[PDB]
Parts: sequence; C-alpha cells; structure tokens
Amino acid sequence: SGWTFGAGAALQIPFAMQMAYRFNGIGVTQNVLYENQKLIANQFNSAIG
Amino acid sequence: VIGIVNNTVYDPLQPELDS
Amino acid sequence: VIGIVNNTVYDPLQPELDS
Ligand SMILES: *[C@@H]1O[C@H](CO)[C@@H](O[C@@H]2O[C@H](CO)[C@@H](O)[C@H](O)[C@H]2NC(C)=O)[C@H](O)[C@H]1NC(C)=O
Ligand SMILES: *[C@@H]1O[C@H](CO)[C@@H](O[C@@H]2O[C@H](CO)[C@@H](O)[C@H](O)[C@H]2NC(C)=O)[C@H](O)[C@H]1NC(C)=O
Ligand SMILES: *[C@@H]1O[C@H](CO)[C@@H](O[C@@H]2O[C@H](CO)[C@@H](O)[C@H](O)[C@H]2NC(C)=O)[C@H](O)[C@H]1NC(C)=O
Ligand SMILES: *[C@@H]1O[C@H](CO)[C@@H](O[C@@H]2O[C@H](CO)[C@@H](O)[C@H](O)[C@H]2NC(C)=O)[C@H](O)[C@H]1NC(C)=O
Ligand SMILES: *[C@@H]1O[C@H](CO)[C@@H](O[C@@H]2O[C@H](CO)[C@@H](O)[C@H](O)[C@H]2NC(C)=O)[C@H](O)[C@H]1NC(C)=O
Repeated sequence: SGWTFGAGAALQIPFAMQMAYRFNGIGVTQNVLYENQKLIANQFNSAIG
Repeated sequence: VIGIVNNTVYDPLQPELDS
Repeated sequence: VIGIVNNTVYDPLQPELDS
C-alpha cells in the first residue's frame, strides 16, 4: 500500500508504481525508474544480499 | 516500460489549429 | 465556488493560430 496505510485505510498500488512515486519524491522523473526497473531491482537485491 | 498500455493521448491543439 | 469573479482568461494560442 505504500505510505497510504499510515495515513488511513491501506490502498493497494503496484510496487513499481510506488517506487515511481518515491522517485518523484526525490526529484527524479518516474520515467527513470520505469526505464531502469530491472537494473534497480537487481541493485536492491544485491544490496539486501 | 513494463506494463505500458496502448491508448490514445488526446491533443487540444490539433482540432483548433485546423480552424 | 463561493467568491468566484467574472473576468477574462486570455489565450495565447487563439491570436496566433489565426495567423
Ligand atoms: C550504471 O551503473 C550500474 C552499476 O550498478 C551499471 O550496472 C552494471 O553494468 C555492468 C556493465 O554492464 C555490469 O557488469 C554489472 O553487473 C551491472 N551491475 C548491476 C547491478 O546490474 C549500469 O550498466 C550503468 N549504466 C549506465 C547507463 O552506465
Ligand atoms: C501481472 O501478473 C499476472 C500473473 O498473475 C500476469 O498475467 C499473466 O499474463 C501472461 C502473459 O504473458 C499470461 O501468459 C498468464 O497466463 C497470465 N496469468 C494469469 C493467470 O492471468 C499479468 O500479465 C501481469 N501484468 C503486469 C502488469 O505485470
Ligand atoms: C500496441 O500496438 C502496437 C501496434 O501499434 C502493437 O505492436 C504490434 O504487436 C502485434 C502483436 O504483438 C504485432 O502483430 C504487430 O506487428 C505489432 N506492430 C507494431 C507496429 O509494433 C503492440 O503489441 C500493442 N501493445 C499492446 C499492449 O496492445
Ligand atoms: C463578504 O462579507 C461581506 C459582509 O461583511 C459581504 O458583503 C455583503 O454582501 C451581501 C450580498 O452578498 C450584501 O447584501 C450586503 O449588504 C453586503 N454587506 C456590505 C456592508 O457590503 C460580501 O459579499 C462577502 N463576500 C464574500 C467574498 O464572501
Ligand atoms: C457573471 O456573468 C454572468 C453572465 O455571463 C452572470 O449571470 C447572469 O446574472 C445576471 C444577474 O444575476 C442575470 O440577469 C443573467 O441572466 C445571468 N446570465 C447568465 C448567463 O447566467 C453572473 O451573475 C455574473 N457574475 C458576477 C459575479 O458578476
């Protein structure tokens, strides 16, 4: 649900769309994440590992 | 983009500039 | 809307697309 569950009822949203929201939140246009979705997911996965 | 969908994106200018 | 006011909203395109 992203951050919505903290403010009220949890509203579901696809995770990549939530990541696009958050990329907007730091001043990067969402097309950047949609174009680097796989690279970003791999970077996150390796960071967790 | 993964998840992109085929649809029309309307243009306000096109019908107008024809006039 | 409560408080709305009657006025003109100019359009930059209209004089131009005439040309
Ligand atoms: C941006 O930097 C990332 C670093 O994470 C690059 O991803 C790596 O690219 C090299 C060469 O293709 C690969 O050998 C690595 O395995 C990649 N790392 C991961 C985590 O995938 C990415 O190619 C760079 N992109 C640009 C535009 O330079
Ligand atoms: C989201 O995931 C679903 C799977 O739950 C995808 O639906 C599948 O789409 C493929 C197309 O290659 C079909 O072959 C599968 O049979 C579908 N699964 C079912 C049971 O519907 C859906 O396309 C995915 N969409 C996005 C946006 O990722
Ligand atoms: C959106 O429309 C394009 C066509 O403008 C589709 O691309 C076609 O895909 C079909 C089936 O895969 C092919 O038979 C055509 O040859 C393709 N044409 C072109 C110009 O690429 C595309 O698949 C459509 N996407 C969706 C999600 O409907
Ligand atoms: C803001 O409040 C004032 C009153 O303090 C409104 O003025 C009155 O408007 C009504 C009709 O709208 C008249 O019948 C009264 O005689 C007016 N009072 C005076 C003394 O001018 C004003 O219209 C309100 N405007 C907004 C934006 O709410
Ligand atoms: C803004 O203009 C409209 C007209 O375009 C006004 O509506 C008129 O109101 C007068 C007086 O109440 C009536 O005599 C007319 O019949 C109305 N005409 C229409 C088309 O509605 C409206 O009152 C104006 N508003 C302000 C705040 O001046």
